[PDB]
Amino acid sequence: LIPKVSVIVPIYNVEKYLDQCVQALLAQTLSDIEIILIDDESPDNCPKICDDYAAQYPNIKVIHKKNAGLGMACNSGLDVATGEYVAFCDSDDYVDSDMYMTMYNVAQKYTCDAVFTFKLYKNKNEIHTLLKDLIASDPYAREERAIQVSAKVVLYRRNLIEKKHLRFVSERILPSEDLIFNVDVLANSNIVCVLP
Amino acid sequence: LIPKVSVIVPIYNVEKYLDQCVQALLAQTLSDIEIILIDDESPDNCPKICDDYAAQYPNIKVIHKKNAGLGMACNSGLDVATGEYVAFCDSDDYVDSDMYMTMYNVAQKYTCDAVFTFKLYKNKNEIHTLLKDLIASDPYAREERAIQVSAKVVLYRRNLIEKKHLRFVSERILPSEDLIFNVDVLANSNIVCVLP
Repeated sequence: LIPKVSVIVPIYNVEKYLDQCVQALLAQTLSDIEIILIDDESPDNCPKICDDYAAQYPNIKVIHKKNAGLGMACNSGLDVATGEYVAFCDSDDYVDSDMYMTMYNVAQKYTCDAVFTFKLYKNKNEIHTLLKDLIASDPYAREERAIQVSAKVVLYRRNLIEKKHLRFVSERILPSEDLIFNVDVLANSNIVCVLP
Repeated sequence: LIPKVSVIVPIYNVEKYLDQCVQALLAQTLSDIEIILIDDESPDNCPKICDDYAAQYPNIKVIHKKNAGLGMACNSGLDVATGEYVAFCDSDDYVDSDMYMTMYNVAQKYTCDAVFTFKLYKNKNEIHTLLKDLIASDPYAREERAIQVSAKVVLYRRNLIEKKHLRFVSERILPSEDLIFNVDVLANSNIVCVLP
């Protein structure tokens, strides 16, 4: 009925990586995956490659936009996403087929609001403490947290994002847009897990 | 004898803008400026442009490096800077003739550890209050604070950076590298001011 995970892929001049990427998402072990391709006015052949996929498969949604950046692209993806969970995958990244299964199962077991990249944070208080490292004096602890919090592979409970109206800030305004979005999620969550 | 301000210029494929950039730096009203050109193994003719400038002016230092990125390039500049204050200048920016004078004076008057982008944060406690918005619930306050903290032009009290050996993380490892470095500085400062 409702997709288990919506995977949004922001696309811009990656025609040499796209196929392997979408094909890795199509090979996932987890069922009911909704794949969303956002063509941010890609100069190469990605626009047709997206149509080809949307035509050859039933779980692939596509949107062709006038160029506006990856952050805004991910947002368009979120607007059409319908899965219980949502995630972002870079064009130049072909993921391991057991990946989403692993993250989904974990998130379902502990009712997570987000699963990063073993530690479980049961309340916003424990999460808050995790975030304090970003603004305390110690550089290394801040570097460590920023790195962790900026992990590329993250699974978010979609309704937390919608309820909180969380969206990416354009990278053209904030180059650290991905980190900020992740903090938006963490500072507004209750339960969070971090995988090895 | 020691320079007032050290301007670090990370260089890569900017042959067409380098002259105007260095010249804008030479035309500054401030008297003791140390210009540090970090040739990040540029493919064009920037390496020779760099040698020609160091050979013509004694206050211009050049470092020919193996490619490693902008963050690492800034670190290389910090490794050799000697000015009382330091700043980073994008190769494609042609700066106003009195920009550094103005920030130097401002810095000297309130004994700032950093001058951004009128506000004056007198102590750690005030600066910390500022950093709190980056991790609190409200997405808007975090966005705005992150935007100002990510101001492109900032004058840093060099001794602060050296005493805490603050350094940039590679953009290749952490995209938010610029924001993180300014947070390192802020979280370790007494007195910080923002220019309107």
